Amino acid sequence: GYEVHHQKLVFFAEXVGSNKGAIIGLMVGGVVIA
Amino acid sequence: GYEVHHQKLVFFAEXVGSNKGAIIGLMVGGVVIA
Amino acid sequence: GYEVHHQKLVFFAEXVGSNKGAIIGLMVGGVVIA
Amino acid sequence: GYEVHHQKLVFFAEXVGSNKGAIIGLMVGGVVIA
Amino acid sequence: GYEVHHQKLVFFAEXVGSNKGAIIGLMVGGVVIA
Amino acid sequence: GYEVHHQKLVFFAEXVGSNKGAIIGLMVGGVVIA
Amino acid sequence: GYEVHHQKLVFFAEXVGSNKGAIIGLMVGGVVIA
Amino acid sequence: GYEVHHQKLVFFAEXVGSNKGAIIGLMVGGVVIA
Amino acid sequence: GYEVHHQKLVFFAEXVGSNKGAIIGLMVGGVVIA
Amino acid sequence: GYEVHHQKLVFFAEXVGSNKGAIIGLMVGGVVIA
Amino acid sequence: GYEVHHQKLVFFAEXVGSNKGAIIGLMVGGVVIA
Amino acid sequence: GYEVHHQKLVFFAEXVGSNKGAIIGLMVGGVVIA
Repeated sequence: GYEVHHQKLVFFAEXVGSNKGAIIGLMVGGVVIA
Repeated sequence: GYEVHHQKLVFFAEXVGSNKGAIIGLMVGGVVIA
Repeated sequence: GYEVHHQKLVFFAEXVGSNKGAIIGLMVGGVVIA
Repeated sequence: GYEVHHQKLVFFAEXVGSNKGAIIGLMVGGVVIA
Repeated sequence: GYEVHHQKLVFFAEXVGSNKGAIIGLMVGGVVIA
Repeated sequence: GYEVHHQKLVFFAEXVGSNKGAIIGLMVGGVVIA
Repeated sequence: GYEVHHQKLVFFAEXVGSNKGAIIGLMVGGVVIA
Repeated sequence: GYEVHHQKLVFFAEXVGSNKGAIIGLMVGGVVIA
Repeated sequence: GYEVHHQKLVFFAEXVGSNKGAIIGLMVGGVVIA
Repeated sequence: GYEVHHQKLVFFAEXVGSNKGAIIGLMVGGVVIA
Repeated sequence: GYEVHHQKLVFFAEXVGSNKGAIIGLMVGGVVIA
Repeated sequence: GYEVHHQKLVFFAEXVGSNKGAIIGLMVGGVVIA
C-alpha cells in the first residue's frame, strides 16, 4: 500500500558518465541492485 | 497497490555518456539491475 | 502502509562518474543493494 | 505504518565518484546494503 | 507507527568517493548494513 | 510510536571517502550495522 | 551591457490571487513599479 | 556591465495573495519600487 | 562591472500576503525602494 | 568590480506578511531603502 | 574590488511580518537604509 | 580589496516583526543606517 502525492521535486544531474546503477528523481516501490 | 498523483517533477541531466543503467525522472513500480 | 505527501525536494548532483549504486532524490519503499 | 509529510529538503552532492551504495535525498521505508 | 512531518533539512556533501554505505538526507524506517 | 516534527536541520559533510557505514542527516527508526 | 547565459531556473507559484505586481521567473533589464 | 552565467535556481512560492511588488526568481539589472 | 557565476540557489517562500516590496531569489545590480 | 561565484545558498522564508522592504536570497550590488 | 566565492549559506526566516528593511541571505556591495 | 571565500554560514531567525534595519546572513562591503 503506497499513497504518494503532492510532491514538488527538482533534480539536478551534471557529469553523469558511465552510469551502471539507478538514478531516479522520484522512486515509488522497490530497487534491487546486484 | 500504488496511488501516486499530483507530482510536479523537473529533471536536469547534462553530460550523460555511456549510460548502461536506468535514469528515470519518476519511477513507479520496481527496478532490477544486474 | 505508506502515506508520503507534500514534499518540496531539491537534489543537486555534480560529477557523478561510474555510478553503480542507487541515487534517488526521493525514495518510498525498499532499497536492496548487494 | 508511515506518515511522512510537509518536508522541505535540499540535497547538495559534489564529486560523487564510483558510488556503489545508496545516496537518497529522502528515504521512507527500508535500506538493506550487503 | 511513524509520524514525521514539518522538516526543513539541508544536506551538504562534498568529495564523496567510493561510497559503499548509505548516505541519506532524511531516513524514516530502518537501515541494515552488513 | 514515533512523533517527530518541526525540525530545522543543516548537515555539512566534506571529504567523505570510502564510506561503508550510514551517514544520515536525520534518522527516525532503527540503524543496524554489522 | 547585459550578458546572461546558461541558467537553469525552476519557478513554483501556488495560490497567486489578485496579483497586481510583477512575478517573473527570470528578469533581465529594469522593473519599475509605482 | 553585467556577466551573469551558470546559475541553478529553484524558487518556491506558496500563498502569494494580493501581491503589489516584485517577486523575481532571478533579477539582473535594476528594481525601482515606489 | 559584475561577474556573477556558478550559483546554486534554492528559495523557499510560504505565506507571502500583501507584498509591496521586492522578493528576489538572486539579484544582481541595484534595488531602490521608496 | 564584483567577482561573486561558487555559492550554494538555501533561503527559508515563512509567514512573510505585508512586506515593504527587500528580501533577497543573494544580492550583488547596492540596496537603497528610504 | 570584491572577490567573494565558495560560500555555503543557509538562511532560516520565520514569522517575518511588516518588514520594511533589508533581509538578505548574502549581500555583496553596499546597503543604505534611511 | 576584499577576498572572502570558503564560508559555511547558517542563520536562524525567528519572530522578526516590524523590521526596519538590515538583517544579513553574510555581508561584504559597507552598511550605512541612518
